[PDB]
Amino acid sequence: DIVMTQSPLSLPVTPGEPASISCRSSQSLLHTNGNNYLVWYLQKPGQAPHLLIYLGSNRASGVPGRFSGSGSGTDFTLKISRVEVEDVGVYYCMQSLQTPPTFGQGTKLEIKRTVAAPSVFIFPPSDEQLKSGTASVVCLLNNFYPREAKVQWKVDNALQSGNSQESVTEQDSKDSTYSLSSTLTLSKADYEKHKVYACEVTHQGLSSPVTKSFNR
Amino acid sequence: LVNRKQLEKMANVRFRTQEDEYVAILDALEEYHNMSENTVVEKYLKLKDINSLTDIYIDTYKKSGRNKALKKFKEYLVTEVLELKNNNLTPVEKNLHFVWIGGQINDTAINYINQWKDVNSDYNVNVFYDSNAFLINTLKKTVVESAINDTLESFRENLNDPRFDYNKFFRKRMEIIYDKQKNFINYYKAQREENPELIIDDIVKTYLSNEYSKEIDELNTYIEESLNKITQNSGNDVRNFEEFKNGESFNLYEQELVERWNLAAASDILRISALKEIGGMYLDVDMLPGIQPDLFESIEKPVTVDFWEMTKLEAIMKYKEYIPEYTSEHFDMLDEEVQSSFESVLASKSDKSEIFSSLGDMEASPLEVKIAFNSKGIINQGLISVKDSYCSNLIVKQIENRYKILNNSLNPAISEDNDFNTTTNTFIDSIMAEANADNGRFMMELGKYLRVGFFPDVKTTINLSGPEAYAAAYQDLLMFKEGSMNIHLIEADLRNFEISKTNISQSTEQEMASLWSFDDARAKAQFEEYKRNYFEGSL
Repeated sequence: DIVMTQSPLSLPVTPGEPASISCRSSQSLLHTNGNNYLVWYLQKPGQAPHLLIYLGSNRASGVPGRFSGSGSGTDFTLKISRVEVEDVGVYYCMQSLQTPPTFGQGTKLEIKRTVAAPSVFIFPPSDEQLKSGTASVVCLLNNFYPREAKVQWKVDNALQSGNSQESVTEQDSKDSTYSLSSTLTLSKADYEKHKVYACEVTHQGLSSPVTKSFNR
Repeated sequence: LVNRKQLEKMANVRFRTQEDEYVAILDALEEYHNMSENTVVEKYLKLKDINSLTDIYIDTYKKSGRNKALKKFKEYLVTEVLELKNNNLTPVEKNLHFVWIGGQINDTAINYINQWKDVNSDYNVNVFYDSNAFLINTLKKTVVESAINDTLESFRENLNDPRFDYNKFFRKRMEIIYDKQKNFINYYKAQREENPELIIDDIVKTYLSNEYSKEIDELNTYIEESLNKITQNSGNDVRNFEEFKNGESFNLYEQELVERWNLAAASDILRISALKEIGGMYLDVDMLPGIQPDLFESIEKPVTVDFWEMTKLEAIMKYKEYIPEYTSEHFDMLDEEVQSSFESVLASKSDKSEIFSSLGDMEASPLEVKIAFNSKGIINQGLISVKDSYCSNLIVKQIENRYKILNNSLNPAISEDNDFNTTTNTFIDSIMAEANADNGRFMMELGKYLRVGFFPDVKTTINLSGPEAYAAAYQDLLMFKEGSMNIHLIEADLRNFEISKTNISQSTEQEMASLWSFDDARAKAQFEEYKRNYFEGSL
């Protein structure tokens, strides 16, 4: 098989600036007919890949003009002349010379936007859940940038560990932010033995840690 | 030209999978139809890319069911080029370009040029000359004269035997001319190196004085009279033509001028560069203005189309006398009722502008160069082009490529410093090893290069710098390529580029004297002349 290798695999770019993605092939994609057999796709989260460039430098009809492909032989580049916030996703190159068609590892384009601190919300367990024995306490961190963030759970001022799980969204295609949920899981019996439930958030955008809490 | 949807239907093949190389054609064709606001040359270049993409497909999928329809699409691309050519015209710059290099211009050329001046007062006129090289004709004439006498003296058999094979004379003389020319070339190359301030006429003057005992005084007078005569007749110096001097054709120009003494080939090279850089109309000095169309339209024509045209000029010149010493031969042998009918029509006119037409405001495609035709096909004695036209570039490149092929085999053969026969065999053998079906006829004519102008029945110049280079450039245009060798275009294709006969009188007395080429009858008549001088001890 032909091995395709892309770089960088993570590409942070300020909107309005250019972005370049490199793709290298383990053997030449230049054909005696003069064409180079290399294609580029963009895969947006939860979608199938979408064809951008074929034959090395042909823009697929309907693809915005800011996308262009160049290169020859074993060395190829996808260039976005001026990146738009909707350009977030994973970019793949693929050789179109032989079967099996083989793909690069994928380059995730990330939009470098201004820092935004999370807005924090906390949700107590509902009676509809508690009647079957489990208590989920949910802490929401909404619309922040830097994706890096830390959530610590306190129960009657006692720091928790081992009983929470986080999930983070993909970067928003309009405002370039992330959101995060942290879910604390207790038995109903343990839940009703304590009063203060607090989610404590640290993030680059917060001059001090922010805490949201409730009493049962 | 078909749009994308129409090509999709035309090239639809049952059960054919779509190919990237096919979609590339479709995308490019759609881009073409969105180019309404681009220049004609940009549109041609897009058609060229569409043709190249179609060829890539056909070469990649040799057994594709699409290929029949795609070859028809390629025909449609050619038709669109002609549509572009015919529907987008721009003004032709009002310049008339003549060329007189390598010696003094003679009065008959001036008198012809003056006819164009007199009926085109809105046109600028250039007569390009080379201020460094007035002595080339003298050098060639002197060397050839001496080679003739050397050849006759060399014979160890009886010269005036009436059955003498005079081709023995031309073969031997060629061996001697080649040696003399080689000697001068080596002297010139050495002198140029040793003193880069010397111009050609400096080196020729010294060479002629030392080698042929010519008087430097008479050569200086000749140069001064030549310069004074040309600069009183719209002369413009090649040596100030910076675009020409700095391009890849200047060394080919000087190869012909200085090494081969072929002023016709040098003028071939210069004329199309002049046209490309300035625009206008190039004319050989034996061409005359078009005759006013309605002038002799009441006189019915009795011989041929060319003969009727020739006697039109002879009539004009007998009864108006614009050019003295113009012939009446083909006129002086007509019936009186029509001969005097010519005198009668001309008596009704008093101004030259009722005899000769004017060029006026002309326009042409930025793609094209228009060329004169005669009974034998295209001929570069007249050319029309807007400045920097696409074809003028294709023609310049055709000449440069043909010289590259020539010189790649010629220069190594000459470098061995062998005699003429040995050099020729090495050169021909090198040429033949690069011959194929596409270029064979051209390569065959290239093999005679060293004989040009010293030997009968040699057609090399026409294939190198002359009309074949134009036909090949037109083929380059219509077939979206460069480097055409063998010509597939038929006369109908080439006639897309004709200059209208209304704009030039080609059947002139001087033109006829210029197409009596180096025949076999000419070679025999020349030998008779040389023998006569030889048996009186003159040159």
